[PDB]
Amino acid sequence: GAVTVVSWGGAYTESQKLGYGDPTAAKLGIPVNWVDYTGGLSEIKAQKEAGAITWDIMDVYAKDTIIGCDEGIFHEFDFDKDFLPAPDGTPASQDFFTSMPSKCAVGNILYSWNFAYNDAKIGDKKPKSIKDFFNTKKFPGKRAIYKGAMSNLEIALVADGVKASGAQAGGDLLYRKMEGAGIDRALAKIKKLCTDPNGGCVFWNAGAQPPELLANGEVVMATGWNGRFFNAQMEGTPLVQVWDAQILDYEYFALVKDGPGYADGSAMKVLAEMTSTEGLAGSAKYIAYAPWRKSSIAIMEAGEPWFKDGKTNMVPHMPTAPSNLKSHILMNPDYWADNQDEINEKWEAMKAGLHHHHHH
Ligand SMILES: C[SH](C)CCC(=O)O
Repeated sequence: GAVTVVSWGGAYTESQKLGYGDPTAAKLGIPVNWVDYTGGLSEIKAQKEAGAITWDIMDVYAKDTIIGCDEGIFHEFDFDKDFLPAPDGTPASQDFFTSMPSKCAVGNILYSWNFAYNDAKIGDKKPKSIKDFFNTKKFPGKRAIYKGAMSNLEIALVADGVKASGAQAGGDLLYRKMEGAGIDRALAKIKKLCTDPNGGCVFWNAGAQPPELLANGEVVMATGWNGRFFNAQMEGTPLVQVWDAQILDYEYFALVKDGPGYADGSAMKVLAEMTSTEGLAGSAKYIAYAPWRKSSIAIMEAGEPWFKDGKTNMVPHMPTAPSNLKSHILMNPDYWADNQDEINEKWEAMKAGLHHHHHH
């Protein structure tokens, strides 16, 4: 019987299919099929409440591993029994480079939220910083920003000169500066960008939209996920990524309880093979996202140039390359799991106000 995996489409799903989905299906004799979504838990909640679950494995935001565990949607793993050791025998829990954010999480890759411009369209002046993203005088034009408050409030505060720490024990220090007053400042900063006659905002929802909007000249700068920009660059689109105030984030799979392949163990077998050392390394032959396992990272590094063409080195394109980390923010998933409802109410009220005061 087939196992249904849910992921984010475009270049990301392709990297998973080619790197580890199709190999897993062929090895195990369990078909592995892919469904596109755009994140969150609303679809799976609707399926579960209807008693009609068709999804088996979900590629999920870090915050959704926490929420989906707490809501009883996802299976709590017994990590070193359920996931495979590294080839040298290292248990999975010691091979994955840090701890899981929830008992329902297993890592796949790390990705960055950053931004890009089209070098052929932007003009002679070139954006270089997150402050430039907000600078409508030096760089007039529309911006594309993510549909949700998450990631936007962080970059708005850093563009306002509030300091992030990047990764350290206890998470990024930025989040302690995102109480009520900091949230209000971040909302005001975004509202200012989107209301400026020399700015304005397109809200993107799907990962393919930021590179497409830049390729077509619909915005002058767009936030997005670095692997989507990387894919467009490798296809010949003259985008340039800016890594100042990039947000380093961690992605996961979760196993849907009561999905079609849950009781018979088929979904778990697929998941263990997809998240193997070889599988996670294989995905990085296709897209610039870093494997979660130390063993997989070591394979990629030893095998450079690791890209599918046998000539492009992948390490300099990774979210974790030191050159790309110089001013990063580390995403805090507990913050968003805990506070997204309260924040989203204020965020959506801000977005509704953009329309209500908009004159055709
Ligand atoms: C899995 S999405 C949250 C980020 C990576 C991508 O889709 O390119």
